[PDB]
Amino acid sequence: GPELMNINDLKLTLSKAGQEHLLRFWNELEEAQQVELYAELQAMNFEELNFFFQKAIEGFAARLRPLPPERVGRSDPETRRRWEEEGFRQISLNKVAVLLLAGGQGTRLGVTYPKGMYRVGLPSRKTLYQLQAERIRRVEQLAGERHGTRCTVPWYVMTSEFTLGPTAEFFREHNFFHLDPANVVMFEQRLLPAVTFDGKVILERKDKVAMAPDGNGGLYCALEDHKILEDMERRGVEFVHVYCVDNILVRLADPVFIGFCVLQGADCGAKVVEKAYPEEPVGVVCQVDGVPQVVEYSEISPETAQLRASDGSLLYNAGNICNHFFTRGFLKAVTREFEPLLKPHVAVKKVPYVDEEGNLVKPLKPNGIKMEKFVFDVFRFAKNFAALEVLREEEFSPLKNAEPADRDSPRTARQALLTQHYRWALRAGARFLDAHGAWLDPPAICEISPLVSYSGEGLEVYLQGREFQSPLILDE
Repeated sequence: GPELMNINDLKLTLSKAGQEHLLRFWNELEEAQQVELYAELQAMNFEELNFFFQKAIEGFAARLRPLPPERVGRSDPETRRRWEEEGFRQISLNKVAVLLLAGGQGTRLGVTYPKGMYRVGLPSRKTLYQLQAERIRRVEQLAGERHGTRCTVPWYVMTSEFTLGPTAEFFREHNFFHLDPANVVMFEQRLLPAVTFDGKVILERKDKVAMAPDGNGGLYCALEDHKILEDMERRGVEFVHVYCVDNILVRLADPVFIGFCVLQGADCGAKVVEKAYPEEPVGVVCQVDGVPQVVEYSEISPETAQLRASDGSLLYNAGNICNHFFTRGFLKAVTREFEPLLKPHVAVKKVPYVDEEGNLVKPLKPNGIKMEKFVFDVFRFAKNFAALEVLREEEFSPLKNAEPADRDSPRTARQALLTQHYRWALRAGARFLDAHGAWLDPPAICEISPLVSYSGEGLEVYLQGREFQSPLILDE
């Protein structure tokens, strides 16, 4: 079909919304460039936009106490046994799903293809998407044989426009990492325009609104916009482990995490790790106004993160690692009764823009903002919030920067995982060898397919009592 467009109605609307400015390149551009921008403007809603913006502006603190012992858990193979067990019992029954947050958090990755496809340089030459899928295959097998019939954890993948196409094509040509594509469900959140300090949407060039996804907290309208909580209701999925696409060490569908959050009776739970240093970029979990939720370190006043506890630990040592537990009942609650209440958070950015004659200049002081909704906002509404302190070195190593120079980089994503599996091999009966025998970047390269092991387990059969010369690669 052709290409119909009422531009009188457009200017009208835009004059009302006060955004006439978005049309000043219009008679400086060609018909294809012109059809694009229309559909895009037409897409938006400027009264709800001017609304979230207001909501944003209106979003500007001694009521904080740390988290107690009460809502915080932390190796006693008498209860870890339970959690690992009771968790596992849920997987086997199919009341566990995952949910991948692969939408476009941060930019400083190879600005082309989605984060989850990034090749950290593993000996397996594997991308993060892979490691995630194989982890789910491994968490399945472990619960199926521990219980005696096959099972599944479906894989809701939340994407945006910026990532959907590529990732779906990566899954495609990769034969869905051997996962029955019935149980991997890509979907899509909305995008929000960047706006100036005045409220005016920005053109990132002659024909394009400066778009970017609306926060991973935009999960909730995605589930609302895609009947997802029904699809979970229609499989029996009662618990969903939400997680961020960038963690190379994620315990996808962590039985200890589920089992824990259940014995706790909590409707909604989260993983945390000791904040490394006071300025570390991790939101902290603690009660403001007596109610436990998360504040991102950037909203945390600086000189408070240095307060220490009576033993000398950080008073606000509990950084959230974007790894949460949600009962499908709590999801319904917030989609059908709380998303209105989620603040869109202002992030003051340098939005490359297109001037008044068109230079496409970028920065010269931050010039606009990106409103986002954060997934952990929904904690404020929790009815019984749980939280698990988890070992950083075992399950939190984010890929944020593209530069191996920097921390949180392929180099550190790499080394973290390679180091981890090295320790599994140690604890599992295996000693390593130099170029001249002996024993003791880690001393020895070793990577272990999640297929073969998920937390370090089931390795004795392969490794115990045997010596190996670097590297040792384990897959089937």
